[PDB]
Amino acid sequence: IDPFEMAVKQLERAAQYMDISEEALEWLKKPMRIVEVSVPIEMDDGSVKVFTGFRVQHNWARGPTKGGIRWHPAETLSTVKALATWMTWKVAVVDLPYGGGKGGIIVNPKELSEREQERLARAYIRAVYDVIGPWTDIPAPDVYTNPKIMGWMMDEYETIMRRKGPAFGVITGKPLSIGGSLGRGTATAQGAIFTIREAAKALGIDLKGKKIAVQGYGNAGYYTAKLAKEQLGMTVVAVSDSRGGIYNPDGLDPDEVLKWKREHGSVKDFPGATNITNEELLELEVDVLAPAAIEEVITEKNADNIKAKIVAEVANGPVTPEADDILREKGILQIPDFLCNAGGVTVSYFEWVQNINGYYWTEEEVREKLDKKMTKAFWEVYNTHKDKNIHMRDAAYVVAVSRVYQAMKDRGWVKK
Ligand SMILES: NC(=O)c1ccc[n+]([C@@H]2O[C@H](COP(=O)([O-])OP(=O)(O)OC[C@H]3O[C@@H](n4cnc5c(N)ncnc54)[C@H](OP(=O)(O)O)[C@@H]3O)[C@@H](O)[C@H]2O)c1
Repeated sequence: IDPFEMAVKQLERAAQYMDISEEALEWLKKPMRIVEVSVPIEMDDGSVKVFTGFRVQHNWARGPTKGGIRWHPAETLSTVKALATWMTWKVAVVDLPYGGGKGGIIVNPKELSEREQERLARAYIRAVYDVIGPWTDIPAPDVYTNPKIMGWMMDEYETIMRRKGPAFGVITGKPLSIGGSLGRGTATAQGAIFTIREAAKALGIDLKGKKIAVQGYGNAGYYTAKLAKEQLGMTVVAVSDSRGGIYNPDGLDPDEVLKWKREHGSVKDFPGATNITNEELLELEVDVLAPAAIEEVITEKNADNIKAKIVAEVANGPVTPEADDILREKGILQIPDFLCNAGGVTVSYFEWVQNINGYYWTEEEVREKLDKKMTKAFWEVYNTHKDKNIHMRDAAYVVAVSRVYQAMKDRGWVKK
């Protein structure tokens, strides 16, 4: 439907800037495997309710597919397919031995108890075992899922497999007690910080004391601001939640901001900070802007008023292509949406390697490897940007699709 068709259109506009055969493009349009299963569970009242589960493996040319699991009641097969297609490019732009995967269940978990959630996870694993595995398909954290759900899923997969192989490696995002890896919580934020640092280095901007404006103050936004001020030493001037936002030229420490949000339910009315809306934060003149909220915050209506030199979009496409072009012609170095939030998938890959090899790393080693991976990926995208005279998002799409197409050619899937 709409999401899958929009993803296909994105793939088309990406391909029309690179030399790819038509048959390979057609192969990339259609995902390899779609698995729609019935997930039966018994509720606390004793009645048996069955939900609809989707597992979409878009491609596995580069390696075993990787993909998050979303227990959203509005999840659709088209949405899962589009998300798997996006995951393919997200894992390809970072040079991981992964294909694109995605999972979901049509269910609202707000009405499910802990026992019901455990039963749902266990039954979903029982249903999708034959099309997943450590070397076939790796489920991952996503919207409305917490690491305890993945703990239950890994337990069920280990029970079914009879512990023949590396069960811990079947899924990622597991609790640190069993097969977990450090830096999982700050993964996306740390990747965003590394991308911002690389963008500043490319532009020659020294970030000591510079200005960062972050829209959306979830866990990802708070970690982004905190790690920015810690490593990059930048001055946070404005942070906003889903309700409102605050502004302070002096500098905001995210610790007390998160404390205020936890106490009063929002970051509004911060001591010494002027209360402003999302639009004022977006239009605020800063050195770098980071949208970490619900997607489609920057559109062609409000693109010409953006003044930040670097835009790092953490969310899944919060800036429209028209706004992308407007920012590009304004001399603003943007960051692709799937490139910025690729820290989470990179750290999930790290955890998968830790589980597969049976050796677990420390915070420092994971951070250094993530730094290297993000630096290399961003530099590759920037080199493609400079050479092809195209957009950052288009450059990342070209890199990802070129890698996937080369993998398909090497496997013999496509002869041209
Ligand atoms: N996405 C992720 O990967 C992620 C994110 C955060 C944490 N974690 C992991 O999970 C652990 C933290 O636990 P959690 O995030 O699963 O949440 P949790 O500790 O399971 O939260 C307990 C639940 O009870 C409610 N609650 C909490 N305090 C309460 C109080 N004082 N009075 C009444 N109700 C209360 C909350 O409802 P409300 O939700 O309505 O407040 C919450 O959903 C951490 O160790 C971390 O590693 C993972």
